[PDB]
Amino acid sequence: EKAIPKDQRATTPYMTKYERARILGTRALQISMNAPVFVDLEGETDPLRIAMKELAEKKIPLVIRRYLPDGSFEDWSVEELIV
Amino acid sequence: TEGRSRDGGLRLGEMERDCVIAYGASQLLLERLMISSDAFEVDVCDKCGLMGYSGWCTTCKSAENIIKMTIPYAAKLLFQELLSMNIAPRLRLEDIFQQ
Amino acid sequence: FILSKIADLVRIPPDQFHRDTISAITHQLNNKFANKIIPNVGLCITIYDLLTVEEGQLKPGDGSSYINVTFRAVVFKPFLGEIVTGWISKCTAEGIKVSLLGIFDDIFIPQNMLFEGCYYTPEESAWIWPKLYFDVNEKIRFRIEREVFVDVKPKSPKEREKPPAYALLGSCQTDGMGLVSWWE
Amino acid sequence: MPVCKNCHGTEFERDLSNANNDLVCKACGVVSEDNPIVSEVALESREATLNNARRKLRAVSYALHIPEYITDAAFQWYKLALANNFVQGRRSQ
Amino acid sequence: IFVYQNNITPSAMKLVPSIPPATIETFNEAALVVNITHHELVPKHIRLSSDEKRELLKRYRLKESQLPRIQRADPVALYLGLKRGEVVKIIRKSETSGRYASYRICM
Amino acid sequence: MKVLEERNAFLSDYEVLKFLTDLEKKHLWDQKSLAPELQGITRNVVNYLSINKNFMSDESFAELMTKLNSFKLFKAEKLQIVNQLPANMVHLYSIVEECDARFDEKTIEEMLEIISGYA
Amino acid sequence: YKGEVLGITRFGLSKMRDSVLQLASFEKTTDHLFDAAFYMKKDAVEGVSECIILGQTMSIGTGSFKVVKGTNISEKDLVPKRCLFESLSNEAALKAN
Amino acid sequence: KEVVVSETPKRIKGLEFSALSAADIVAQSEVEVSTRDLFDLEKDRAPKANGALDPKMGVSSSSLECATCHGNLASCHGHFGHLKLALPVFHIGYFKATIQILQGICKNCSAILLSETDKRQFLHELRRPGVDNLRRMGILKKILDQCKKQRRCLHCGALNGVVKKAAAGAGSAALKIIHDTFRWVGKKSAPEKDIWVGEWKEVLAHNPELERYVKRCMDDLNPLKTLNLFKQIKSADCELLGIDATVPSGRPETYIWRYLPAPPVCIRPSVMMQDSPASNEDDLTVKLTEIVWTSSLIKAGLDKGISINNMMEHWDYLQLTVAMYINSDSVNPAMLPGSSNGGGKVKPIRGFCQRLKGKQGRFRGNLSGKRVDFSGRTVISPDPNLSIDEVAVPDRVAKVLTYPEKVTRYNRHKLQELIVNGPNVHPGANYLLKRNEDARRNLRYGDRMKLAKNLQIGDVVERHLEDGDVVLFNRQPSLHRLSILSHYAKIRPWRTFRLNECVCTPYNADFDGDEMNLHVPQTEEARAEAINLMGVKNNLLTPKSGEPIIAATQDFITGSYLISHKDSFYDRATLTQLLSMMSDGIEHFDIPPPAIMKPYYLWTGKQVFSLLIKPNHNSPVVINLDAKNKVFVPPKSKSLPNEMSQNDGFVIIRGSQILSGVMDKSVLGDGKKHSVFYTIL
Amino acid sequence: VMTISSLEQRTLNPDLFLYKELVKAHLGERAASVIGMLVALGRLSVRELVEKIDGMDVDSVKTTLVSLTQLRCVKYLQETAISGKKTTYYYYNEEGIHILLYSGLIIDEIITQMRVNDEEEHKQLVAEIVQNVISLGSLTVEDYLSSVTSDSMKYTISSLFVQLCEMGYLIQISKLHYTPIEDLWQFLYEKHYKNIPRNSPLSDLKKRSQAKMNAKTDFAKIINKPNELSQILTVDPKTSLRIVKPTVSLTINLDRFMKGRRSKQLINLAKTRVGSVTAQVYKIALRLTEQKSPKIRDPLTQTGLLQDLEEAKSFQDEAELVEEKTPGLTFNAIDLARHLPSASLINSHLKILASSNFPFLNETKPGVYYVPYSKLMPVLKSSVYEYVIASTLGPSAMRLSRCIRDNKLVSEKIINSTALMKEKDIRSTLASLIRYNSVEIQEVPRTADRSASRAVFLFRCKETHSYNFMRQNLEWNMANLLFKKEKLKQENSTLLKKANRDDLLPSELNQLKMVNERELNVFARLSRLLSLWEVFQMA
Ligand SMILES: [Zn+2]
Ligand SMILES: [Zn+2]
Ligand SMILES: [Zn+2]
Ligand SMILES: [Zn+2]
Repeated sequence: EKAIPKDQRATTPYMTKYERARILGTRALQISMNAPVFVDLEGETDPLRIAMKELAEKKIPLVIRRYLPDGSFEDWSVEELIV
Repeated sequence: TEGRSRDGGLRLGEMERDCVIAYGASQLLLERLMISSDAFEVDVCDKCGLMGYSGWCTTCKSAENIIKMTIPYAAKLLFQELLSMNIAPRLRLEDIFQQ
Repeated sequence: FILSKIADLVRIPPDQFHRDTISAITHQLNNKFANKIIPNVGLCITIYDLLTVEEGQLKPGDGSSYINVTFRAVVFKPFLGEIVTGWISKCTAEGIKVSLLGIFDDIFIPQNMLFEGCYYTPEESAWIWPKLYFDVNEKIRFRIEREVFVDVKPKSPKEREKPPAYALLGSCQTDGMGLVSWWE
Repeated sequence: MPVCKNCHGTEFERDLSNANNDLVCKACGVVSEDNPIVSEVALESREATLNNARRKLRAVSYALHIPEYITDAAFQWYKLALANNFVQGRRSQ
Repeated sequence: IFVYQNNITPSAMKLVPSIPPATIETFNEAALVVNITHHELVPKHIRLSSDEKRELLKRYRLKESQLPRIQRADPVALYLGLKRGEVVKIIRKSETSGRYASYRICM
Repeated sequence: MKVLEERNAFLSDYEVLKFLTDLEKKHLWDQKSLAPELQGITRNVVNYLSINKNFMSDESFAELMTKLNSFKLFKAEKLQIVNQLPANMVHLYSIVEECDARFDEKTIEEMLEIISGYA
Repeated sequence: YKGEVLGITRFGLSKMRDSVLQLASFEKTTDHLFDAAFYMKKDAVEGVSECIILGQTMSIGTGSFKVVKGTNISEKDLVPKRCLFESLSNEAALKAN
Repeated sequence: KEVVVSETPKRIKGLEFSALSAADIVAQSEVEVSTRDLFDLEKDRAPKANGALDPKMGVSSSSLECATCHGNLASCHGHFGHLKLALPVFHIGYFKATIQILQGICKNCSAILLSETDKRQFLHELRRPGVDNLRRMGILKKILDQCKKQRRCLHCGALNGVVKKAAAGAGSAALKIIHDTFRWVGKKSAPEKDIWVGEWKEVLAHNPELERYVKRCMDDLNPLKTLNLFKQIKSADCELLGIDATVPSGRPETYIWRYLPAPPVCIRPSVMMQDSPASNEDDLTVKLTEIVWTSSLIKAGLDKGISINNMMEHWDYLQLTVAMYINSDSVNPAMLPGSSNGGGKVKPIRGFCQRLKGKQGRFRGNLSGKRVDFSGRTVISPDPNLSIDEVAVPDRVAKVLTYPEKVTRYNRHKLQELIVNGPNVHPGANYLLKRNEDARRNLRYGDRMKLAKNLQIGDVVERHLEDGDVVLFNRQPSLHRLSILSHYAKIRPWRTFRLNECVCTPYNADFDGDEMNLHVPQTEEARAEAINLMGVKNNLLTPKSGEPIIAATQDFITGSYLISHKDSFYDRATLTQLLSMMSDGIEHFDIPPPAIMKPYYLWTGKQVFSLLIKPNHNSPVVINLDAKNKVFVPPKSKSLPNEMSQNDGFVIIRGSQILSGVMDKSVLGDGKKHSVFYTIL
Repeated sequence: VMTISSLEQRTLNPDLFLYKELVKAHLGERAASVIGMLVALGRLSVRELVEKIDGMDVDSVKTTLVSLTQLRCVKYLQETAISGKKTTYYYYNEEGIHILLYSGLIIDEIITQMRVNDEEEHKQLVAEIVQNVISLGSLTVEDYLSSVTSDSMKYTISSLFVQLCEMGYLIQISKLHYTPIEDLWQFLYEKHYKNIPRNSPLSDLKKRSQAKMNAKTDFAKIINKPNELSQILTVDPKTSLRIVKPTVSLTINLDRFMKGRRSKQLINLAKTRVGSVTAQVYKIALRLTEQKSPKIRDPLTQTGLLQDLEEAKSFQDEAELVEEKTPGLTFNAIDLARHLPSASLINSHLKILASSNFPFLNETKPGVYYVPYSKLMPVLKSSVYEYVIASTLGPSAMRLSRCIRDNKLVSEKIINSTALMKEKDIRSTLASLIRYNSVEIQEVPRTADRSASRAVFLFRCKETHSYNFMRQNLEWNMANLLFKKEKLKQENSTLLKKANRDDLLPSELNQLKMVNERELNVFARLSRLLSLWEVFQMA
């Protein structure tokens, strides 16, 4: 009942529909707190939209963690994952 | 408060509230039925869970084991309602991080 | 003095994410401890080492970063009886309350093993032995014996200092003690 | 009554424009309280005699078509009139 | 295993379950006329070996309990004579998708 | 938060002062950069630690063990010798159990010549 | 789901669900609370109509997975350091014992 | 100094229910209400010395401090109060449970009356690790009547019988309980009954009045005697009945009232003082403040005077009262009320169980149904020109409906400017909150300007609203998953909520006079939750049928039809202007070859509508499809393809050009799988 | 609030609240907390304990549990299911804390055997003996006498030799000695239903009473096996005198202490209604018969079997004759001048037996001077309550309660006549009596569906209750008191370690006298209670 090792993973490699949500929201919120922005920021502004702008580039540095029912945990890197 | 005249605010009914569940939004509820309506800090006591003001648990005089956390004021009002009537929603607590 | 291992959950705000992680962990830890005293052990000095930091788990409500770690930070924990430098600070009739410049005032050595023959006079010696009086702001070798951990944060709302949370005690059972030039 | 926690001015104004109803100082513009909480919606010889005297009193009142108002002023005189026990042994009328 | 004719006395169930190591199975005569497992709606059930459970539970990482429950003293139960802690693999053929299967534990 | 090993590693001050001074050099280096609140204790810490050395070395710590490993000092005075009292006469006798007792002449004396090797 | 066919009414809605607040969010709200606390029901909070009460997050949808940021560090900097305070002072206690 | 401060974020895991003990109450509240009521009329209007109201219990108006934790209505959550009560009044809440706990114990020696290891069997059955709540209750349903059918108790030697809950429903008897000597059958010897008749021989023969006329009452249990009885088995079984005793609660004795918990003032706020002395009471403030009275009656009573007859009916009135305090139930058991009565027959005396309970009460209509903040309500009106997934919002509710923003590093040269506008003009802000967490600064006094010249990083401003702010939008009684949607808001003049007609169908929006609800979110991550997940574009379909629920309706169909009408034609000027109007500007159109050539030039409607789909050559939309609009007319059956028909036909599209047939609902028409605005998606 | 009447510790804890202090106060920490769980939740198993206590499994439970067993504070029953394995389970040893709770009184057991050497080293000797025998557990004269010095006269140094028997002192305790009496009845319930020569399903009566009689008659020798067994008492080795078996471990008998202390309370009751001469006579009259009678011993199976509204009579009438005939042979018939200081001719002075009349003794076999018991002892105990509600509520209370004694269910209208006093008193001294229960209430609906005022009220006694919650006396100061002993200790706790190794300061000597008089109150206060306790809990 620990983190499943890197190679073997059982889950869809696609995003969920909800993943795209909380990734933006959380990321956008971290942008509104003064965090460095990795994508080149074009002349636009406001926290949420530059996050979308960033997820076009897969430059988000987060790891999404999936708990199966038993609590067998799980990991995926946002870069590693396909829209 | 209610309607026009007095002052603003609108209704989210259980008939409606369910809607956002289907979409699956957690954060929209916690913004909605929590942050934006009654945002409230209750000080509770881990040991023998009950509420309390500032530092004291007051059922067990401690000023030690209290933990500050937030909760809908309707929910507290539901406790002080209950606990008035004889019944005791004791709150067992655990930390979020690290299991 | 010594070095010890503690584990704690630490919060880095989004600001420092440019700065390297381990430095931010260090900075926040010093912000949390520094002078502050961890109870029933005795006060820290600063973070010394660091180790086994792992993937940090954030919370839905906020979105700052939360990483729980463990390490060894330098604390002040001497052994029991110890002859050590210091001087009387604020005292009237009892065993002298010594301090040490730039640490704390909480070392209090009462008079029990302190030499019996003495006389007290409103001057600067508390008690004068047959060998004599000493003076505040002086190199003074005094032994340590026991320590009192007290917490005492029982604020009863309508009471709106007594901070001996960590205090040490000893006495002078041998010569050269209370004035260093008696020995040497 | 209270003082600004910053400007230390005593002049407070409750802005009714935008349906906040905040209380603020005209000095530094800090608010005192937001969220303007508002409300909405035995055995005695003296209770018997008194309320009985609002009965008998109000009786003779609208008989004369006097203001019902004045009755309350008179009644309380009767109250003070009982305080000296002047009202005990005479004809109630 | 034997069958009733008409009456079931509560004296029969008073002590029905005498034998600890062995047991009874009791039916009404009328209760068996058409064979229920063979009927139409009731799909084919498979009693899976007691070891095969462990396999199953390790597939989905399911503990016990927390499975679809079949009540005991059920006509399909009785026909297949399930006991405590036994698991049946049901093949339900329903034309929306096709033939698929799901599991149930006897309680 | 939760504490694991309280009594853990007994740390006397040899390079500890030097190392704290090193971390200090990393941020702003105490008083003079002219040519966080953490600064408050450091100048304090280095204070009480510096005065006895005046009123230091690196290898002398490794030099210190050699003949000192031969004594009965256990772990207590064996650290204490580094700092308090000039390893002389009754000073060293004032601490450890059975200090003079069995072992006397070379044991109380060699502390003087070895402490002269550093202090 | 359970063995016997049931559900959806105020009676059948007490079937599995142990949550006393949702069975108390529905009907008979009084005696669910009383008769509940009499038997001293434990009542874990896993639900949804449950969690919206206490205002904590939800176990479905967006609330299905904790999200984590990579802390991005290697053990190379994590090795401790001392020049042995202990080991040198050790050998004074290693004899006459 | 300064010991380290440590905390860890916690969330609720489970709610342990229990009754409070008899002790824990008085171990809680600050002050006994006790005393009397009176609410001290003298000096101040009801300064409330001690008594039911009390400054150190809580407060009501924002006037005076709270004593224990003061600071008025801001920080005082209320405190409790504990009403001392003479004699152990019975309890209506746990009542029917008390009929169990008492149902299942012999009435003499009060040992659990099921016996031996059988009782242990009931135990071993419970603790089996996989037992759920339902299993529990069922097992209790067994263990209970298993002891019913017992007759004589095990080691007491005495017998017992049914306990019937005397009468029903009135409140006269409803709180009185009875068990009796039963199953005697009269032919067998009952030595007990022999004692029983011999008892009355000293009454009837003495006092013949009572005689046998009113008789056969057997006995009852004085709710006093029933706790003297509950005090027996103080361990042993316990849970066999249903109560874990590791004694946090300490057994089945607190079930019946002893110290009655007075609720805070903030639960029972005195109504506004209003003009003139009497402020309206607020329920609980009158009931228990009477319970104090009847209590201190029975305390001064039973002390010296009264009588065993004139004792009880008071005490009965006590349990009937407090029952009416936590419930309604019993209504008028031929009683009428006492001090502070009226008596014009005021029905809804119930103050408590119901405010918690039903219809739109607390629990549902209030806590789960919370009325919300940052909203708006308005009549609607169509706006075709506005795109989908926007809601035109009237600027006059945009001034007063604000969104929070944390200005950081990217926002300044907007926001340090956005303040200087001030709250009056639209593209601006009103409230401002510094990082120093004071309270906040309304923009009221003045400054700004030299105020905006600071605006540190972590500071918070509140924008009015702009184009692009994500706003979720609700309509009516909401039939299904599509009511709540979310739109990029765009600000316009006049006043009304303008959506695009295409989205009327999810709302089943009729226009006419119906009203809406406009909800902005607040926290930065609820936004990205809204437009991204709950927004229009991705929710373009329906949850149940996987079928397009937003499309052209009414004008859009028919107008499209009239362009699609095979009869129609156009010309390069007219067409050019159409193919423009379709997109207000902004686009590069490549005109395809005209349908017919020679006797002028023309372009058939299937083209001017076809280019709608693939305006550019770079618009990466390539379709193809067949369909059937309605009123399809079967062709000459010799012709197999239905495309050729008496009129129109299949709509068959290839290479994103329309080929045959008119369109007319169906293909663009909201609710058939095969469809254009479906297939494109 | 104010903590002086101490509510937190003051109500929700009856019964057990005693023990959880005793084992705490008298043993402490982990050793205590188990028994609290045991008594509270009843039957329990080794592993299952730690599911709750949070007591660091198979460490304390092992240590603490067997530690209790050595002091026999727990009951111990193990068996295996039919499925397999094996398992134990535990109960709290009957009273057994009874032993601890009495203690120095069980030391006062010396006074019976105090004869021969009177207030000698012999006193201090046997004192040390018994006070050690309770402290350890079962003892052996071999291993204890081994711990005792050799090379002195062993039957003398340890002179309690034939005196090891008497009534009290010791019995070899093994196995079936301490097992739940109930469950040993259930075990003996085998061999009878379990063993039937597969005869017929007909007439469970032959299956029952036969089995029960066999159960009963086999049960008899089960308790009489410990009663006395000669292979202990009889042993007379060479160069020696008659001794117990020095090998087997023997333990303090509780019931002969029970018996003997009960005799004292009868000496008190009679010490009222007769004269000091006749009293003292009766005081030595039991001393011959104080051995045999069961007191608390015979009801026995009355715990552990369902009664029968028929057969329970066959139990009670069995108790009616039990001590009367055959044990009557052991009882007073002709006895002469046991000690005594009346003088000169002692015979007619012995004829004083007839002076005993009410409400005890005063029967015999027709004309031999004898006292019945098997009728008397049972028909006696029912009287003993008496006072215990005189200073309590005031004397004016008794007579009306006492009045409610003779007649029954009697309305206060004719109470006002039968007893005598104005209303103003009767209302209080009754109401003041009813809150403390006893009298209880009856009522009848009078022209009512169910109503208060229009009805009429009656009273009663129902003595089971009235006796029963007088066991509040148990939780009363046998708990609160003993705690007021405990919380006192922490004041001088820092002094206690000093006074331990002392055998300084004037104020230390002052609080010495303070805490000492304090103590001498708390325990003598206890004995005052316990003397009032012995009645209710048993007999
Ligand atoms: Zn607490
Ligand atoms: Zn101000
Ligand atoms: Zn307060
Ligand atoms: Zn009974």
